[PDB]
Amino acid sequence: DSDIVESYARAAGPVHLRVRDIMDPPPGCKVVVNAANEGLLAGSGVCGAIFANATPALAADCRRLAPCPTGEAVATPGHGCGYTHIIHAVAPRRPRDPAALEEGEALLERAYRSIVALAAARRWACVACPLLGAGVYGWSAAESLRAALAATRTEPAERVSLHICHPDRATLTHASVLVPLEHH
Ligand SMILES: Nc1ncnc2c1ncn2[C@@H]1O[C@H](COP(=O)(O)OP(=O)(O)OC[C@H]2O[C@@H](O)[C@H](O)[C@@H]2O)[C@@H](O)[C@H]1O
Repeated sequence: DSDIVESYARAAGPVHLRVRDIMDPPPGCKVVVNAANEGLLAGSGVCGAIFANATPALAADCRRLAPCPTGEAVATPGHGCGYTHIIHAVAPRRPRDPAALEEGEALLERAYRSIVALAAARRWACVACPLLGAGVYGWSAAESLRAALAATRTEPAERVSLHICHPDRATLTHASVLVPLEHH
């Protein structure tokens, strides 16, 4: 646990900020989150890395399940990507000029809430998760972390610990300063 920048206490469960590749499972995380699109298609970034390491049956399962509405999440088997299951969660694209912005912050928080409720229903205690929406969907790491730390305030039926993984130390340490700074 030397990769942990900070650990936050939240109703859902502890949220750990971890310097590591999403494809390098944290100890005890058998379930990973895909930062997915509504069509559940392979993309770049985290989605690319998960599909890159999986069988064709994953695309087949997604064909059966698509679309996953923005703000929602849906599970599939992992198909050899290194995890037993994948939670495909769909972040909104960041609205470029409000008021859609405040609407989109709620939808980003909802995506994280949807991950937690899903994991709780499957009795998955730990989940490895990227910073939803912080890649091509335009959010910053701090915006995505702030959303995760808000979403986890909603108490779930069973505790779920989010291990948030990003391979760049500076991105996470920076985000860990900006989150409290907003409230300062
Ligand atoms: N291997 C990786 N491991 C951990 N974090 C990663 C990795 N690759 C990217 N990240 C980071 O995770 C966050 C999410 O970035 P994206 O992967 O681009 O996901 P998102 O912004 O939500 O956009 C989703 C869209 O992009 C496609 O990958 C996906 O199919 C969908 O269309 C960003 O912080 C990104 O830098």
